[PDB]
Amino acid sequence: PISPIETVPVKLKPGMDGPKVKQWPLTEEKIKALVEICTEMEKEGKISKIGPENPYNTPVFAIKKKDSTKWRKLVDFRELNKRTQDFWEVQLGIPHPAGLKKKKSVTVLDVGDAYFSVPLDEDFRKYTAFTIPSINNETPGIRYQYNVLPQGWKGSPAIFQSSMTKILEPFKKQNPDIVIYQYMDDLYVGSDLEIGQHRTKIEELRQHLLRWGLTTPDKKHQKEPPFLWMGYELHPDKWTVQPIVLPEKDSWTVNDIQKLVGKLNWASQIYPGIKVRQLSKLLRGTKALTEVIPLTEEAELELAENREILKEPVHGVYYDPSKDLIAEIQKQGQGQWTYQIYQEPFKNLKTGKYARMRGAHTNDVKQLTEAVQKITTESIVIWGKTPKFKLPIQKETWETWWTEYWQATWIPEWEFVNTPPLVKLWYQ
Amino acid sequence: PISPIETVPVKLKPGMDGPKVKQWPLTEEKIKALVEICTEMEKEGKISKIGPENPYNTPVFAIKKKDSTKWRKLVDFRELNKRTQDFWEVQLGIPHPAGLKKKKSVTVLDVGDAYFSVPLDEDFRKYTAFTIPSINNETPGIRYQYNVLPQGWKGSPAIFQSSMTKILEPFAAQNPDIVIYQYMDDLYVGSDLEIGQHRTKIEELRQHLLRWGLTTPDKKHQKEPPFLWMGYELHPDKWTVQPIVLPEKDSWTVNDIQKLVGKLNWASQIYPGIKVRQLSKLLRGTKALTEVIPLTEEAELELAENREILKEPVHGVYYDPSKDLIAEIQKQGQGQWTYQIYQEPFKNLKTGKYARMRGAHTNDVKQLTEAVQKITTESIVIWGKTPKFKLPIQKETWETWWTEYWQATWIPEWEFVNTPPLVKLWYQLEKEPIVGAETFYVDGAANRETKLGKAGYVTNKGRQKVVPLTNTTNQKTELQAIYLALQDSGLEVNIVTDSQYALGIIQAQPDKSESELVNQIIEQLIKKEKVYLAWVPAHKGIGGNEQV
Ligand SMILES: N#C/C=C/c1cc(Cl)cc(Oc2ccc(Cl)cc2OCCn2ccc(=O)[nH]c2=O)c1
Repeated sequence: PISPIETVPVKLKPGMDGPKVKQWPLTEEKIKALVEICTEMEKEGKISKIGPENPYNTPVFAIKKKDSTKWRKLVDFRELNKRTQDFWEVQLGIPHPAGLKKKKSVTVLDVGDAYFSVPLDEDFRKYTAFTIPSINNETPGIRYQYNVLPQGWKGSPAIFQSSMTKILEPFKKQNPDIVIYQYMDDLYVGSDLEIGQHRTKIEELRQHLLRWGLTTPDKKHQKEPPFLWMGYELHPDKWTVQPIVLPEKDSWTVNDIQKLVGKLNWASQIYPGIKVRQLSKLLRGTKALTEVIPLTEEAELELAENREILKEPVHGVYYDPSKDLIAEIQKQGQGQWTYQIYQEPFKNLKTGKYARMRGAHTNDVKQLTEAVQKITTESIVIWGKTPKFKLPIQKETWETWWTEYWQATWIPEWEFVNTPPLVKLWYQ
Repeated sequence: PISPIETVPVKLKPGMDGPKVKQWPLTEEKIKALVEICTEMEKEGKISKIGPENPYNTPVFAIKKKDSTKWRKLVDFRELNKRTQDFWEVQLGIPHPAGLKKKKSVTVLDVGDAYFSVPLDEDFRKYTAFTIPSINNETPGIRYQYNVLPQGWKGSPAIFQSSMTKILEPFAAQNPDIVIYQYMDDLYVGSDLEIGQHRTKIEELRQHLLRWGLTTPDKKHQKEPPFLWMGYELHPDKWTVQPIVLPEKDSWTVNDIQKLVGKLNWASQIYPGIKVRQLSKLLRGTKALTEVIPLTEEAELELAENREILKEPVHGVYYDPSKDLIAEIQKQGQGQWTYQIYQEPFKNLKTGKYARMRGAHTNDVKQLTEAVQKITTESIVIWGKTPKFKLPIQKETWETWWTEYWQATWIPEWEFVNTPPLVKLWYQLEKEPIVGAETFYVDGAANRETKLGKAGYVTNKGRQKVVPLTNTTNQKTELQAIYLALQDSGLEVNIVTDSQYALGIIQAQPDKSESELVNQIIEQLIKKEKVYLAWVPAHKGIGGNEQV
């Protein structure tokens, strides 16, 4: 296209240099795909080839996009983001609406293509360098840098923000009760309307944006859909910390009461007002594990009192904007996964359970990947920022296979845990 | 001059300046030896005399090589190198021969006077200035500067590789029947073309490069297979390692032990069965690089085995993209694993080994998983796909394991090979408590000062035991309690422990360790029929009987 005006100057936080990050080895397939995509982007002026005097590098991957059958290029900008946008969540920072999480339905739209129109500051381009790797180190990698606002960079929506506001303003006038938040390449549109009316309004925004020159390839099945039901629509009002549940049985055994007392004693770190004394009395000493032990009066009183105290949320739990968000996930087996989003230990901002469908169309890594995406999205809607995950998986395994199942255009931060204890059956 | 090649723009590191080091010194014997070089380099346009205008400067030393007919000029660029900008990193790793495709013909072309054949960015040249002195007496020192890439300069390799890469493109465009790999100052060309027209094409490439100012072998045309390259032997139908030499010594050096394990793990690419475990366990001491380190019986036995395998040479083959890629893993049994990668039964692309040096306690299935992981990564790097696996593990075994495991694990397409020692889990703890089973309440403790402590149990049958321990820790006594309960019980047993640690070890299902206690615990668990391990919080006063 053309530069509508000059380029918005980008200044890194002083005393900090550009990203230098190794490029992971890729499958021949994905390399070929990247070569096609980048050749095309080069013809269109989006990116240019660079010389050895550009020291910087940022990783690149080839994902499958969405259920669409063709490849998509995904750049991992986490490093550059940390090195720029941390100062650009200040200068150009986009405010986060607190009413987005309260809407009955929230649809996510891909607005990324817009960024392709806007040129990037000439001085800043060298930091966007990436490399298409060669197999077996046989040839030197192919090196490009961005000539336009790149997808995945957090400064991209920050620069385009005014434009987005101008384009959206008319739609907000005709629809004052619809909440719209921009996170990177995505637009989150909340509403309280009926599902049908909601989808209608979403299509209205699609046609609006489109006739204003902003493409959003969200076109779903066209005329007649096969198989798969719909797509991405969130319902954030269903997102809250889940209550901890104690097992309920007609009769109890020594071992059952042992597990119960254990779980309660663990829960004491969360809900300090729990009394375990009457509950561990009833087995005084040296009993067989399978011996059935009927409960007394004060025992049942204590159990019920501990049941109704555990069904109501904690105290003093609030979101600290200066503190990072942390997501723990634990594998429950049979396709079920549980997760906690917190900031400081034992104070949970959000907890949930992600469950996919079994029967050998799925494996562990796929489920964990989808779970991470889901949690990240929830986190975006609620707090306007992503959590850092502690993943129950071997680092090299995750690093190898994560790009296969990854539909999202952003990348959350992550680290890996080799430890976790008995806390599995306690969270479900 | 060499101007046709487009220079690469170079900046100094931000907020710096060119090297200001002055040189008066030193010797007059090597001065007129330096002038002889500098005049011929000046005539060749590589360096140019600069004047009074107060440039920067850098130290210059003269030195000789054996067979003194060849003089050597050595300029020290370390300071400038500190002050120059960072460049894109040159190719780090080297291509592995197992990933090369067999070609009907292969040619090697080295370019001489490489760096001096690539111009240096003009504005930067002033920072490369250097001085040849004389002895006092109103004589201004001779000032030069580089018009081309200075030998030893920081940006020289990357800019050179960039330049070569560019020069190659107007050629490779007209000839994609021929494939050119680039490494440092070397070009490795190959083709399936008929030998005559292959030779013709090679000469065409030569004249191209020569027109761009890049020299290349004329006398001969040099290397014919092998092809001893980067510690390899490259033969037309096969590849192997450059011959391995294991020294024999009465006294072994930690340095020499590093060189030893180095030569061995290098040898592991092709020769199957190489074991580095004991020899590396020798090196586990990180202290004293000159320390004389004795051997062990296991270590010397291991080295002997390695010598025995190394005795008879085996060769690797090259890669055929039309044929499937297969990886096969076998367990060596000491915590060491071996694998071969092949598309063919009697021919290996390569081999390799994986050992778990992390921590202590880990089981066979998890280790196998990690091995599959390392192989998958290596195969992605060398080839660009992932192999089909042949694994010595039953389907139901791995299924049970991954379904029971707290971590998400993934293995690609694989099939069971019946070659023992097949990987299995020797014991599975009960999911629910056992009826008609003696219930052992176990505990253990220790004084972290005196380091004595005790371990014991009390059962529901009124049976109690207390065994004194010496030189132990709370963890040791706590495992000792469970072990004690295992010894004194029947084929079906319910154990209750207060410690998360011991339960953690037991639930982890390890089949081996360097801890003999855990080993005997394992043996007990195998000898048992049904074992149910259960956990309760300590000092909560429930079923536990503790002491202090
Ligand atoms: N010094 C040095 C060389 C080093 C060197 C290093 C590398 Cl990475 C490759 C190389 O030669 C090759 C160059 C290009 C291709 Cl496509 C295959 C090659 O196969 C080599 C194997 N080979 C060798 C001979 C032959 O006839 N057929 C054959 O397939 C040479």
